[PDB]
Amino acid sequence: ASVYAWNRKRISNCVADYSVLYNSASFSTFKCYGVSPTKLNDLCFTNVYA
Amino acid sequence: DSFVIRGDEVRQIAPGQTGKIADYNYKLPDDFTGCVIAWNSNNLDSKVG
Amino acid sequence: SALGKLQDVVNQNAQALNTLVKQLSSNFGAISSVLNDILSRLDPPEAEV
Repeated sequence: ASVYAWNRKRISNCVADYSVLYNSASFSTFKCYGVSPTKLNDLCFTNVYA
Repeated sequence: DSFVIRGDEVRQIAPGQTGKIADYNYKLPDDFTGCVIAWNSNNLDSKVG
Repeated sequence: SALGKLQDVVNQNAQALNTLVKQLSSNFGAISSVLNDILSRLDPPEAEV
């Protein structure tokens, strides 16, 4: 989607294997604020928003 | 410590950085005391094909 | 009330303790008032700050 009409996808009731993202080489920018992605494998949340 | 990388990866040669290079190839300490120097070598390390 | 001069003392100290404990729940500019939560979210280079 265009930036002005940016899409939002809600993620809930699922297991998040963040490795697939932080082990991939397909990304040029991967910047996590207030968190480290590796630790996200040990963390739970009520919702995520992509 | 001398080596060669690609351009956009030069940013990874610094303390506290992450990525393929900083993780699996060459990792600097968070308390690094020293200099990092880098210059393009397309004329030397690149060839047709 | 006759024993106020004693009770007051106790109360004072109690406050000075409660306040102290309360000051653990603050952030002081940090992203969290807890320590393990920071250790479980950040790497040393920023958890240190």
